[PDB]
Amino acid sequence: LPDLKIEKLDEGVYVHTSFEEVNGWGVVPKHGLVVLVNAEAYLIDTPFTAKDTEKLVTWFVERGYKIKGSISSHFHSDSTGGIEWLNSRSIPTYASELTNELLKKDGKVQATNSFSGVNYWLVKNKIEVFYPGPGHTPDNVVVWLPERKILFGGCFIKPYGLGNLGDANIEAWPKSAKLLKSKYGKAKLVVPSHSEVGDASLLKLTLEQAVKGLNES
Ligand SMILES: O=C(O)c1cccc(N2CCC(O)CC2)c1C(=O)O
Ligand SMILES: [Zn+2]
Ligand SMILES: [Zn+2]
Repeated sequence: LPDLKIEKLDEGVYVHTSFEEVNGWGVVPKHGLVVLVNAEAYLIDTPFTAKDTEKLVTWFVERGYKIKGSISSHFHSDSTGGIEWLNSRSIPTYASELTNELLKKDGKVQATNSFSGVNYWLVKNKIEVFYPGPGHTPDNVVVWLPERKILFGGCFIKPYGLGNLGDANIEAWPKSAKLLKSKYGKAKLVVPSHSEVGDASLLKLTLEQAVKGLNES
């Protein structure tokens, strides 16, 4: 397995990339973010595992940053894998109410703090959370960074294929993807979980793939 990767994407914004072999998928890359505010750091999705979450946190703490919190974009373990270890270290963990419920049903440890509704501020005017409706999973949310115009789409952004449909709502995904295109068309950078960073076009491509996936069912 390739090592945890951490790259500067923009000023105060980093992409972390972790890797896990998944049956019927091979080695799966997973992108998340670290967002820097003053001398504080926010995890946008945890890596797959506690070890890599520890590795990631250590890298930033070692640079003089405090980890103020982590937000998980959906319940799957490529977003939540690290919640246990963070909780154990009293670092505040965030996820939607839906996400927390699905983690519970799945017999997984939940995030300490939750939220619900359409729009949520994790940090006022710096880190916004938006729930477009079901798609890749019932609970998938996106994270918007206003200053830099960066959107983390998580596993909802699927420009070339929908990927793992095990917990997908193919019926709702096109509608959800339309609402996401309307609101965030002004994004400079769009960060998918499982493919590379693109511009606002990735929103359109996601919509087409959702529509195409529905037609096929
Ligand atoms: O979103 C995907 O397309 C995807 C691809 C490969 C592995 C995945 N998961 C990794 C985490 C594991 O808990 C379930 C599958 C996913 C996903 O559904 O997020
Ligand atoms: Zn997923
Ligand atoms: Zn995923």
